[PDB]
Amino acid sequence: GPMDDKELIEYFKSQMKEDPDMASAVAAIRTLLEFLKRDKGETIQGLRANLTSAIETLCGVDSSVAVSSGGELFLRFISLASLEYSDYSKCKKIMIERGELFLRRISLSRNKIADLCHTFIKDGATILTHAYSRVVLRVLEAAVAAKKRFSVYVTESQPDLSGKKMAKALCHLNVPVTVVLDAAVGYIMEKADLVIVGAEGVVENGGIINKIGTNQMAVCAKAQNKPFYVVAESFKFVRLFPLNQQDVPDKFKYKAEEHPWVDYTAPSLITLLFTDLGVLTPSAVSDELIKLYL
Amino acid sequence: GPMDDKELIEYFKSQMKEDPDMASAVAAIRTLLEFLKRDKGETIQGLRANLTSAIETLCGVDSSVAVSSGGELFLRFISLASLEYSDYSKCKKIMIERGELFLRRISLSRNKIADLCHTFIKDGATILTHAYSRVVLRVLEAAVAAKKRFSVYVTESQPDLSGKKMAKALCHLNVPVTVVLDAAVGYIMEKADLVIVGAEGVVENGGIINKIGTNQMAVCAKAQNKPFYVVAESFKFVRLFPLNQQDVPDKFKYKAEEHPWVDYTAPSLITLLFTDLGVLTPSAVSDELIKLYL
Amino acid sequence: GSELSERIESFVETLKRGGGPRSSEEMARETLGLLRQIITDHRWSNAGELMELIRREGRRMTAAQPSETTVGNMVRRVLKIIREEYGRLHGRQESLHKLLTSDFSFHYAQLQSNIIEAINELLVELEGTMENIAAQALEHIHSNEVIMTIGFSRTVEAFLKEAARKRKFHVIVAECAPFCQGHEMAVNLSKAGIETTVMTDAAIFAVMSRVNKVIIGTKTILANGALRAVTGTHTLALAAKHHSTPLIVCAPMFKLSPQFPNEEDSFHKFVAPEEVLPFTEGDILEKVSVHCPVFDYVPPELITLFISNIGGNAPSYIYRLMSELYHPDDHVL
Repeated sequence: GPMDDKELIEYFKSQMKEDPDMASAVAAIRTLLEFLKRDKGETIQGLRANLTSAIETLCGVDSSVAVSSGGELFLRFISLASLEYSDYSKCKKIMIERGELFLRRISLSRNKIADLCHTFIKDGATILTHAYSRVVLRVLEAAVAAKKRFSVYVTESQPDLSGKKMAKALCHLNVPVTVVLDAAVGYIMEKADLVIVGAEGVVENGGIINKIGTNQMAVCAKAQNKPFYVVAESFKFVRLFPLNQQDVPDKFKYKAEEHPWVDYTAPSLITLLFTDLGVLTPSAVSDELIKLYL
Repeated sequence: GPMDDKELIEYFKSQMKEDPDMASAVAAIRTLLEFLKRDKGETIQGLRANLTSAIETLCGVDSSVAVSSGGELFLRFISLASLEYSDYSKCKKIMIERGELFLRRISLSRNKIADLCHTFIKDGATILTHAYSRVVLRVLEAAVAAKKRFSVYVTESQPDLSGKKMAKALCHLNVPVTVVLDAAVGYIMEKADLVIVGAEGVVENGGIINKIGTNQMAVCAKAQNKPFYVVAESFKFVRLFPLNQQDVPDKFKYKAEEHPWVDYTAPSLITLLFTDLGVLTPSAVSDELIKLYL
Repeated sequence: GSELSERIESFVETLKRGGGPRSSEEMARETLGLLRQIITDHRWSNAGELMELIRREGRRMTAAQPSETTVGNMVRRVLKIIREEYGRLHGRQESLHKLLTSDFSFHYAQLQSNIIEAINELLVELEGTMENIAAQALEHIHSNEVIMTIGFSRTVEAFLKEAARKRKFHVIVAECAPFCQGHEMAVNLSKAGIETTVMTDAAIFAVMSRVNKVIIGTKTILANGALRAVTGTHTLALAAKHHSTPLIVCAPMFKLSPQFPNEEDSFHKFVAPEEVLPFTEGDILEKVSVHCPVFDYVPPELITLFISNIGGNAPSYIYRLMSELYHPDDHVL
């Protein structure tokens, strides 16, 4: 049909490359909606199947949790829209309008998270971060714009040195930052006042899926009574319930000796989550997911 | 004097290079004994001052805790020998022979530790180690010689990839081993059954000084109820009482943005210590140090 | 008009200078009455003007005494009531469902009557809060139990007095120094036949190993389930957590504040150092820093159960209750 796999991959990669600030999940949702724009279908069943296959191949392109989260969120949005309108033409118009509004709303979640999270940073505080994260950079920018002075520590993230990139991006706005080894998490924990990390995916029970080194930092902060804050967008709410590290699906661990790319952090190790919905406890994510799915 | 700083450093380096198996502390003690052999002195005060200066120079050569521990142990040995015999001429021969016997015992200490420690590894176990350690390698060699089958996980030890060296040395004797990132200790902790690491220095309260990634590894093992075993020689017992990570002397952290080379692990995070004195609780190190110094 | 202005000024000055309504329920009732008088007497056309007026008045009262969260809670409850009435009379929360599936200028003649009757219903529910909380005492206290309390909480006093009508137990009261109001609680409980012990806060840990559960009151409940309690309550909570002793907070629903613990340096109430170090010390007072915080912050992880007029709840559910009482746009006020 229209826009086969090659065009879908090309559009996804073009959206990712044109705006490096935009997250992978936002680009995936944009690609799915723009696929919805030109489908030339007559039934909602074929539309749902085509969208499912598009999500499958998009997750084949990128093995991140956020892409799958966006795909499931888009499928739920399509089902909710179909629930209200029986005629396919009116349903499609409503889906296009609601998708445009949804894209507008999710394009500005980062600023809302920054405005709601920068208040938790105190003057002269020592902030510990794990790896590169656009949301953490944005909240630190908002805190700097508030005429607040603080120091930041970041790990180097050995697999790909995104910690160095985060350090350069923070030096860009004149923020005193330090780069430490991934093995120096426990050593430097006693100097940090609070820990702020991002998340690639928020699981059902309130835990998070994040870069491979997040669990160590969370456990070390728990052992020293340090607050552990997670900044994450709403579209990263996954209905997954891992029981341990081995229970994480293998499609997210690898291809993104034994070198997993992500790990899971339990809700008991997290103080608060900063989302576009607000400041939440880990118990609120499960309530949101339950409310979404009837 | 009879031996100069330049040739003292040359002898230390040559003794280290000729036998790569011998540890830095053993080489330092051998160099100090050789310095005592050719001193041409007649006063125990000048001998003590010259030995202290030699220990200062040797610790300036390499910034390891074990070298300083060996220096303090040698100073205590000299003080005990002087207490036993008042006359310097009769004391020097006693010091020389006692030092020869001490060298023999500290050479047999590694095999003693391996023999006393290999029994704690079970068939089909998963042993987690942090970086390269000759004592851990010898322990695993003795376990393999006992017709025992087990798997080993090692961390790459990012500042200098000694974990890869340990993995190669373990593959040399056909041991199934895996290499993981320093950020994957918490992820892989649930797979391991017990943890064995080395120690560069054993502090007064039973804690250890080790490579930068040891503390977080011990905390992660504690969070999952995994036994944390430490193999360390007796000549690494030092009367130091670090209250936190910042309390560790700076002469051991650096020269061996910011990158410390060592960290401290509290005795409450350690199950048992395997030394040439036997299997000990962390409380026994303080008793040993108190008994040594009257 | 003039009488309303005098009442508002008197309330603001009483809040600024302390004293006034000792009971938190009395303060909530007075705040609700003041808001009702503001709605009745002041002239407004649509819901927007009324909301702005209420916002200004609530800002003034909150700035008068930031530690008294009951006034701000009442202001936000009235604002939420106004919003609900306007939405019911005009039309037909942030969530993933609302995000996926996609104006107060209009005037209505009967909106004011609906607001007034809703406020009256809220006051009526407020009058019976203490009895509702105390009616659950028997479900949480068994025979020959040991209860630990700190300070003087009227809700906890009613709880224990109701429980003592049918069960025998022991109560330990810690005097919340410097204002040792725990003595009044101890003598009041002893007058009701309950066997009570008086001790200082320094012994809170020491006797904690012989305590079965802890029942305490609070001044404020934060959005994450944290507590603004009397000073020394954080130590009591830590001691209870050390022994896995359950900690029960008997707090009415009107003490819930949609604020978060991000605010600093205004949380605790600092009073004159005379309560801690007397003025008669002399010269040494010139070079000694004396601080007397009245209130303490208790993290939600140290609290086991919240007992309110609607029943028992876990701290992890507090957010949902906070979603049912206050609109997210009124948090800043």
